[PDB]
Amino acid sequence: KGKTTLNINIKTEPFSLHPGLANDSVSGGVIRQTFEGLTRINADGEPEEGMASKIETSKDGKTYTFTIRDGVKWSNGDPVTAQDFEYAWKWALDPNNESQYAYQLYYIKGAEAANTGKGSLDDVAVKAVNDKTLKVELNNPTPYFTELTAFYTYMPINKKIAEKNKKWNTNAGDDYVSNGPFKMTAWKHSGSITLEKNDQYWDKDKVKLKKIDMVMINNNNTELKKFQAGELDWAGMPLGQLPTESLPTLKKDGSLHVEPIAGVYWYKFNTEAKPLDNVNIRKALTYSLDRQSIVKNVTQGEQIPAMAAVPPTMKGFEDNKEGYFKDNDVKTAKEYLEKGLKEMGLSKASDLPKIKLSYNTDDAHAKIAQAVQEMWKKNLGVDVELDNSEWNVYIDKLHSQDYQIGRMGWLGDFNDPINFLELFRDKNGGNNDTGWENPEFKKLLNQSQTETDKTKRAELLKKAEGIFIDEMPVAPIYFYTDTWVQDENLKGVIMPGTGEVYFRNAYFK
Amino acid sequence: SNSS
Repeated sequence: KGKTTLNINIKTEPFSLHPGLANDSVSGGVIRQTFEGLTRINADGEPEEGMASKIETSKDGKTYTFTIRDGVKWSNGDPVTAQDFEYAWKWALDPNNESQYAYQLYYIKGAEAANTGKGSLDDVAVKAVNDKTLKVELNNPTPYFTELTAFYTYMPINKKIAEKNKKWNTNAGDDYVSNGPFKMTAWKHSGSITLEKNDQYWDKDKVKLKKIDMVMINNNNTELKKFQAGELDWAGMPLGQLPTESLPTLKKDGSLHVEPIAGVYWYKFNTEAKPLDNVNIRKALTYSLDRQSIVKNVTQGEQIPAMAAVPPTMKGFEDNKEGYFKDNDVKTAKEYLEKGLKEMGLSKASDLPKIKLSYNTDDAHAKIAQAVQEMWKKNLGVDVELDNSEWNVYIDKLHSQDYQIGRMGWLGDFNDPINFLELFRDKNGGNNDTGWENPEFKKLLNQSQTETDKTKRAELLKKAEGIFIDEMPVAPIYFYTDTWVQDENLKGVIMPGTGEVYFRNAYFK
Repeated sequence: SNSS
C-alpha cells in the first residue's frame, strides 16, 4: 500500500557533495542519505555502529580501535576498507584541499600540525592497520568522538576512484560511489538530485524507500503549493522552507510541526572591514535589534530571541534563554554608537563609512534583513545597503571575507556546546570568517577539552562565551526551530534535534 | 554546519 518514492525540496545547489568539503545543511542533507561513517545515528538520536561493527576505547579514552564490519561495500560493489577512512580524513586535513571543516579533525593527534604546515600528514594519528582495522589517537578523551565519526567530514570516500579522478565528487556517474543507504543516481546541477536505494548497503533490508527525488525550489510559496497538490511529501525544514505567512494558518489547522533545535541565527561581522573593526559599532548594531518583533512578526515560527551563542537546549546552558544582554536595548545601543563615533573622531552616524548587509537569496532572509535595516535606520540613524547571493557562492563570499555584515545560521554538528564556540577559536578557522580571535577565549576552549568534570567544564565554556559576547564578532538574533508539514503517512524519519534529517529507515504507512 |  505505502508508496516507495519520497519527494522533497532541498531549495538550492549544494556547496559540495564531497564529504570532506561540505560545510552546510544543503550538502549535508544529501550526504547524510548517501554516505555512512564508522558510526551512524539511530532513532534515539545516539551514535551506533555503522561501517564499524566494533569500537574499542583505551582505558585513558584517547585511542580508538575500529573494526570494519565484515562485507561492507561501496555502491559499485568494492569493499569499504579502513584505508578509505585514513585517505578521506587525511584528504580533509591536507591544506591544499582547502576544506572549511579541517578543524573538525583537530581532535586527532597531529591533525592540526598537518593542516597548518607544522607537521606531516603521515604523522596524523589515523592509521589503517589493515583492511578491517582503523586506529585513531586523540589529543584528549573526547566523550562525543563517536558523534564526530558520524559527522560528514569523517565519512570515508572511495580512495581508488578519488585517486583516479580528483573531480569524482562534481557530478553523478560511475566515478561517484558512496556507501550509505541510498546512492546518487542523477544530479542536474541547479535542478534536482535523484537518490535510489543502495542495494550494496549492509543494512539494506531496513531501508524501505526505493527513491528520493530532491528538487531545488527556492520559492517557499511554490514549495507549499507543490505539497498541497501532493507533488511533494514534505514542505519545510530541515531541507525545505515554509512561507513565513503560511505558519499561522498551518498552526491553526493543526498540521504544523514545530520543534526547537540546536541552532542559532546570527549576523557575522567582518571585524577586519571598517567600521565593523570597532567593537562599539558591532555592539550598537547588535543591541539595537528587536528580536521579539522579528520572531513574532517576521519569522512567526516560535523561535526565541538569542542574546548568546550556545542554544538553551544544550544541557547546562538553559539560562541562554535570558542571554548575556537585553533584547531591544536601544538606550545602550546608542551609548555604544556614540562611543564608537568618538573613537573615530566622527560626530554623527551618517558620517560612518558605507555599510553593506549581505545574505543568501531567500524569502525569509530578505524579510529579516529588511526588518533589521529599518531597526538600524530608526534606532541608530545608520543606513545599510542590502545584497543577496546564491547559497553556494555566498559561502565562499563569507569565507574570503568579501563582506561587512553577513547573515548566517549555525546548526549543531554534535551534542556539545563547544560546537558553537570552537568555530571562532582560530582567526583562520574554516567556519570563522569574522577575522576575530581572542587569546583568552582560545585558552579557555583548550582547557575545557582537558576537563572531564561537567560542571567545571561548563563553567570554562560559559566564561569563553562571555568573552565572545563581550567582543561581539557576530550579532545573535534567534535560536532555531524546525517548522514543517508532511504527509502524515511518512513514518520512521530520524530528526535528532541538531536539525539534521535521516531517511534511512523512513517509510510510507 | 552553515544553515541555508
